[PDB]
This record gives sequence, C-alpha cells and structure tokens, in this order.
Amino acid sequence: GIEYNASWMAGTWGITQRVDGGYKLDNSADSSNWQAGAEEIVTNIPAAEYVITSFTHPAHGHLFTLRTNNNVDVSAIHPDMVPTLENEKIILDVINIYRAAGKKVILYLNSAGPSMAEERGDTDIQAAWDEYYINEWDGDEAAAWRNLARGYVERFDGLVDGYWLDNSRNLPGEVSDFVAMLRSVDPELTIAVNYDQHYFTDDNGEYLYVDSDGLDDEDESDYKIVKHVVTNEYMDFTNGHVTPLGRGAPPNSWAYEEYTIPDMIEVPWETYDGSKYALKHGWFPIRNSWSGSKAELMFDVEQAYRFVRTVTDGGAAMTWSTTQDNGYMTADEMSIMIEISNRMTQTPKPDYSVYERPKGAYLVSEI
Ligand SMILES: [Ca+2]
Repeated sequence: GIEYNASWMAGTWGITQRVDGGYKLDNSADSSNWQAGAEEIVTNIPAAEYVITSFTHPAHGHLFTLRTNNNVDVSAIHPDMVPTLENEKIILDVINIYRAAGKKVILYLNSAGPSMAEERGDTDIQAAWDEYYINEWDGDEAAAWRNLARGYVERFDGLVDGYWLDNSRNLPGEVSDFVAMLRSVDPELTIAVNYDQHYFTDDNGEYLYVDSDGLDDEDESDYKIVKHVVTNEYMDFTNGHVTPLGRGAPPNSWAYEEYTIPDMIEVPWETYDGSKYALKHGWFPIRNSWSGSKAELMFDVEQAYRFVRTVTDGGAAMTWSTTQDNGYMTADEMSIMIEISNRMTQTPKPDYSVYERPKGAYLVSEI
C-alpha cells in the first residue's frame, strides 16, 4: 500500500559520526574513543534526532565495522576486510549509546561492497574476493555480496533504523535485489540510495551554473546546483549529496539557499511509483570534505542554523556530514553544533539571520 517510512524524519536534523572499518579500524582504534565521542554528541547535541554512522568504511565498501558473520567467514576471504573482535564492539557500543538517548541510527553502506577493493588500492583483498565468489558462488558476485551483507544486516537488525547506500552505480547486481534483501530483514527500514546527482536546469534544458561565490573567489570553476529528486521506487528519503566537492562547489553554496533548499521544502514528499513516498533530505558537508577532519571548515553557526531552520521549518530533513577526530566529533564542529542545538531547543526558536546573496556572487546566466 502507501508508505511514508521516513515520516519520523520529517522536520528533523541529524549529525554524522563515522566509524572506521576493517584493517583501518584496527589501525585507528588504539588512539580513538568513539564511545566517548558518542556520549559527547548525546550530551551536547540533543536537538539532533538521528545519527548517520557506519556499516562500511567511508568510500571503502570492502571494509566492515563488524567482524563475525553467520552467513560467511569474511576473515577467511581476507582478514583485512574485518576488524578484531574487540574492535567490532565499537560500532555496536556507539549504536547502543544513541538508542539509549532516543536518537535513530542510519548506517552508511557503500553498495559496491568488496567489488571496489582494487579502486582503493587494496589489490590483495580484491583478488581474494574475486576468487571467493568465482569458486564458492559459481561466479555470482551479486548473490555472494547480498549473502555477505545480509549477515551483517541481521546483526544490526532492531538496532538501526535505516541505510544510506553509496555508489549504487557500482553495486554487483541490482539495487532492487539489494534493497529487497534489506527489507527481508526489516521492511520498515528507512533507505536512501546514491545513484547519481540531478541538477537545476532552465526552461530550455541548460544547467544553471554558479559563476562566483563572492568577490575574488579563490576557485572560479563554474559549478552546477544539486536538486534532490525522487528517482526510484526503493528510496524512502533522498540521498542528499551536494554538488561534488571535486567540481569546486562549496558545501555551503549560496545557490543551495536559493534553489536546493527552497525546492526541498516546496514539495517535501514525492513518489516515483505512486505508492512509496520519499522525504526530501540533504546531506551537507560542514568542512570541504565528507569525512576529512583536517579540511577547511565551511560553515559558521549563523549559516548552519539557517540551513537547519529553513529545511526543518519546511517539514523536510537534513544531516550534517560532521567529521570524527580520534572518535570524537571534530571540536570546531562540536562547538557549532552546541550552539545550533541550544537555539533549536529554545521556545520560541530564535530568529535566524536572513539569507542575502553574497556580494559578487552570480550565476553564469546573470552576467
Ligand atoms: Ca558541476
């Protein structure tokens, strides 16, 4: 029938606390305290109602935050795909901290799975995986990966509320089949899929392009303006990815305030198939990086508060792609989120600074 699985998310905002996967987690765990990091987020950011954390390592579908798998011994494919037993408890501990605090949990999962190991330089893992699905699944990589992912999905069952599926153009097999696996475990999961970005066009089909962000922008590269669309029958919320950072689009682009966010709140729910409805959701990097804590901090309180208010007032949702520094939210971001949360829990909520086009910011079409 008709489904609004993300109805709980409408009018809410979230933060991100990624956990490392596989051998990367074994390398970072000795200097990290993700559990303390999660307690600090709970204490300091009560206004955020959910968190995105990690099934796979960021941009590395072959590296998992859990080890044990009742469906396949992943450690026997290649040990570097999975962390130690001691370290697999980090993700579970973080999730339980958020559950006790009443925060919903969405897990980032890079859809490519082990198929992308060589893309990140992990050639030994790639060879082991390729040998595994060839010999054990008679060359059916799609079934091999669904089986493997299912064994972790089952462990997270009832502990998490949704999934954010990255890199779905590179999923072995079909998205429909992978989402069906997820829903076979828990059909109420709130699921986003990142296929490709869509962009604002004019009445004759040309893309809109930002020409400048301000007076003497350091990066003059023209960039397109992301539009969040409901493009398939599987999704419960739009993935929310900004215009790619590599194209020189700042994650706090003024154009997101003139186009992207207004469009999110103009029509906060849309349907592709006529039965399942999906919620408009944006995922904004707070730095000039999705996951890199050392990148330039791009938002300040006043702009970040206006992003949260404009989205949530409209009945849409947004997540900050905050970063982790030894398991804690990077401290400059934490400082901002404290202030945002404190404003968002006041009644009345304090007014946000009104949006004005930055001096010397223009579209190519406006010149
Ligand atoms: Ca572009």
